[PDB]
Amino acid sequence: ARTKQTARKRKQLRERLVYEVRQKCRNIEDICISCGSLNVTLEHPLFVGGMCQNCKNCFLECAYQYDDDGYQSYCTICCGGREVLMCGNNNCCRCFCVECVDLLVGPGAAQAAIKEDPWNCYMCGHKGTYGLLRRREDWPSRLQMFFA
Ligand SMILES: [Zn+2]
Ligand SMILES: [Zn+2]
Ligand SMILES: [Zn+2]
Repeated sequence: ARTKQTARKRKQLRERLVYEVRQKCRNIEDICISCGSLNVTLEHPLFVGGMCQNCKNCFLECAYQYDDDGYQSYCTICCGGREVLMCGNNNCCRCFCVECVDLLVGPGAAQAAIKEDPWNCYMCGHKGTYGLLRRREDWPSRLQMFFA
């Protein structure tokens, strides 16, 4: 995977909650997979998990933020990130930051993606499930509803 630093524009909590999900003491549907808030008011449209209103608002904005490389400015999951992996295919243009990858796919996963070439992101890959990341069967209709 190609990487970039994001254009300049919580962790403790996300980290603890992901541990609890992995340990089967919390459901991923009951946390905001983007920031870790427990004030879940909707379902994340791409991946199994919850989303808070504030994150929904960021997602709506970030969807339209692209860099001059033709790729999305920010992480698909958390709408931020410092360093992001870029999907190897051109109809995609998505990015995933190393924090969410190591956190949700697993420790080592980012570095493994960085050294996989060509690399297809978690939205493009045929398997659909990577660690805690579980792509929705119906993300296109969810995504459409989400933006309408
Ligand atoms: Zn959130
Ligand atoms: Zn992220
Ligand atoms: Zn992709």
